[PDB]
Amino acid sequence: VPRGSHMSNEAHTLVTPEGNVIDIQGASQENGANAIIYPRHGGENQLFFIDKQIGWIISVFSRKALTVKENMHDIVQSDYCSLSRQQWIFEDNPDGTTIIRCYENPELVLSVTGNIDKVCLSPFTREAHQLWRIE
Amino acid sequence: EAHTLVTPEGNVIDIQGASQENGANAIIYPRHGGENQLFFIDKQIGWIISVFSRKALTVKENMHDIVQSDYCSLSRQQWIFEDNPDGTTIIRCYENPELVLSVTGNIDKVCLSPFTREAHQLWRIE
Ligand SMILES: C[C@@H]1O[C@H](O)[C@H](O)[C@H](O)[C@H]1O
Ligand SMILES: C[C@@H]1O[C@H](O)[C@H](O)[C@H](O)[C@H]1O
Repeated sequence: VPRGSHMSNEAHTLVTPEGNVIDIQGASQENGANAIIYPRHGGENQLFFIDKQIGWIISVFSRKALTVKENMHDIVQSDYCSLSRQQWIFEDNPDGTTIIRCYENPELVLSVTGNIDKVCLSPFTREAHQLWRIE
Repeated sequence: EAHTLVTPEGNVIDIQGASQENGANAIIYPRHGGENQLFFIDKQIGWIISVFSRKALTVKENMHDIVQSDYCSLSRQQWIFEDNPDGTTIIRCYENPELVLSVTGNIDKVCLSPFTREAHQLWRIE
């Protein structure tokens, strides 16, 4: 309906340069489940809502937020709690890629531990997997 | 997926002054559909989030006053939606579900009160 509201309804994928996607491991609905890289398969555990009014990234399947652990390296899903470790700056590049920076320390950006391995937070060095495609 | 929370008279929960601040009151107001009258409700989590402010409907520690505040996964920001067959809903505070979204008067403030099946305790989520 019944209303006009300013908020994205689109489910997104977060895509690597090889075409793989951020995926919540095991299609888990639990706190602490790892974010990993996986080939795209249509499943809801690879889809995320992104709200650029506040900067959250929420799993469509679990409704939990992409979160950097307190260690400032590991990326999991966890209940949204308005934490700086759950809020992201989307730096949009002219080529259509995006640097996804941690609000708590924006020098630390969404990265991978390997091409088809885990998602992590790492210092920005313009490494290829720090340049995401939000589809 | 934005909703209004509607009273029997057709008025709605409204964040006072269209405020974006922590602690702003939830009040009853004639329906205009501005974003301070619209709320995201997610029944996987149990939150009620203002579209305009992106802050959660929150019971204060006094267990009576209703405000908005940053969502911090508090039991005082989580809600049970008890759905009746005629399309009304009792919105109960997770921290103490005997206490439910209510009003201090027909077009006055939103509060938490013991459930007595008062007409303003039976919301229509539209
Ligand atoms: C069950 C399977 O688990 C994998 O770890 C990955 O999360 C996949 O997307 C999921 O379908
Ligand atoms: C400015 C005005 O303030 C009122 O208290 C109410 O919140 C209305 O919705 C808003 O439009």
